Amino acid sequence: MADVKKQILDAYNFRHATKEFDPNKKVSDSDFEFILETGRLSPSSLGLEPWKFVVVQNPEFREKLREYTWGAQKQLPTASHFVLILARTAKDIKYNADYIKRHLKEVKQMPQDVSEGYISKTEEFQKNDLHLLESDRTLFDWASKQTYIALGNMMTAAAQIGVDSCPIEGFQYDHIHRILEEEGLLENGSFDISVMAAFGYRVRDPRPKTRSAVEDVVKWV
Amino acid sequence: HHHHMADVKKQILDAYNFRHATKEFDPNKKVSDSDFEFILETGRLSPSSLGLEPWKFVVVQNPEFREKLREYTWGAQKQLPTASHFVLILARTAKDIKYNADYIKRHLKEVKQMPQDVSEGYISKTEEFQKNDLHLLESDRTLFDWASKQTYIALGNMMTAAAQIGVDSCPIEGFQYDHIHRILEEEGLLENGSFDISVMAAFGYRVRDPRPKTRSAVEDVVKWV
Ligand SMILES: Cc1cc2nc3c(=O)[nH]c(=O)nc-3n(C[C@H](O)[C@H](O)[C@H](O)COP(=O)(O)O)c2cc1C
Ligand SMILES: Cc1cc2nc3c(=O)[nH]c(=O)nc-3n(C[C@H](O)[C@H](O)[C@H](O)COP(=O)(O)O)c2cc1C
Ligand SMILES: [Cl-]
Ligand SMILES: [Mg+2]
Ligand SMILES: [Mg+2]
Repeated sequence: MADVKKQILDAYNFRHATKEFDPNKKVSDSDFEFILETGRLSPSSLGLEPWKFVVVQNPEFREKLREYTWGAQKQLPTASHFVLILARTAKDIKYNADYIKRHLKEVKQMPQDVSEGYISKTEEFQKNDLHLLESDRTLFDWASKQTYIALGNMMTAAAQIGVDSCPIEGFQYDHIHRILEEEGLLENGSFDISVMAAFGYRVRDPRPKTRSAVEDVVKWV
Repeated sequence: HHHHMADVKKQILDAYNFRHATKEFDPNKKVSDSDFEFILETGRLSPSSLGLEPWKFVVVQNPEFREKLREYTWGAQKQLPTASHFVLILARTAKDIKYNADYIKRHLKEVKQMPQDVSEGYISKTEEFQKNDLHLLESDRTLFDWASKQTYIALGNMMTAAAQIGVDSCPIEGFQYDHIHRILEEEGLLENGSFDISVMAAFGYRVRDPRPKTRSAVEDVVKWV
């Protein structure tokens, strides 16, 4: 698979945490729809797809976010596209929530017979397997983990088509939460902010990428 | 160059459609050593918050150890025995990824090559980030789950990369934490409390094709502002 592998690893080395984008270079509609598709097609635990990708293009709303997003001071103004990745809350992804039943039926096409058992399994899984019901936050964080699959996928896919990105956690939750809630974007408590991601074209190449040695992050048994 | 661009997108989306949660692999078909090294590299090269790389990829090839895990991994009953390669993705614990931990200092100095003024500032930023920005110090588990989120980036990447080279996978959360934790602890895999289990992933070759993939319509998971 030598050619494919090289192309992919070149994209992994292309992708970096871009701090500033070219404000005059926009990702095409087609390319951005492809990036979003890699998010949409991502896998998720129990197939629940507990995410929403909010594409904030409005400059004024970006600036509202920027006040409380220390990690995106240049990324927010300059990005071609800027995404808030939301995750479902306990309201919607506790085992007995209506969202789960509707998703399994309407999206996953899971028969009613089958979903009864699947939701019973989900219940035991959340309570006793992974202890996800420890708190409402524990359960949100579980949903949020699924969103990080989508995050990783979207950034990598972007890089493979020559589009830079930057994942962003550097924000003040309390303030971002309020802003999104008041804007309506959390859908009556269905969602909360998980992670942000900018997309666009770099202005300068970065310094060489650094990572742990393979022997320090891989072990064979 | 436009056709090539379009073909890159097509081939990637084909891989996204190829990848599925494979329930059973072919026990007679192994991923090559070279192919699996590539898959691991996509994990290693993944980004992480604060660059901390708070993961370990444990490749469990030993069939007896797989079987020990199987007892307590309801979500991998056929995947454990049949997979070509099986990975336990571990995440760093509070011991190592709280702002004031030695792991962070060493990582910033030796991997990230920061001079001390820069790492001191970075660690100060990390402290405020954990305490007050994202409230990660609510509990040891809050902090662990933050490290675990980073590992899900690597999980996603590895599975997608595998699919791009025709290798099936299955992500796995369906396990009893208490028992898996003990099994890995007793084997020495958690490195004296440095790590805990985050998520599992199997790799190999399918034995049958899945049913069509289902996902939410794009208009229901994307909103423009
Ligand atoms: C983090 C995670 C954990 C999962 N755990 C299991 C599991 O234990 N066993 C399993 O068979 N499938 C597992 N799944 C697979 C999901 O059910 C599957 O990804 C989802 O329904 C979407 O289907 P697809 O991956 O075939 O596209 C898991 C998925 C993810 C992302
Ligand atoms: C979830 C996540 C959150 C991050 N938050 C920020 C951020 O707020 N601002 C920033 O400039 N970089 C941010 N980073 C980028 C990391 O510092 C960077 O990914 C890491 O040092 C590895 O470098 P690379 O991505 O350039 O390969 C974040 C990374 C991840 C994965
Ligand atoms: Cl366009
Ligand atoms: Mg246009
Ligand atoms: Mg062609």
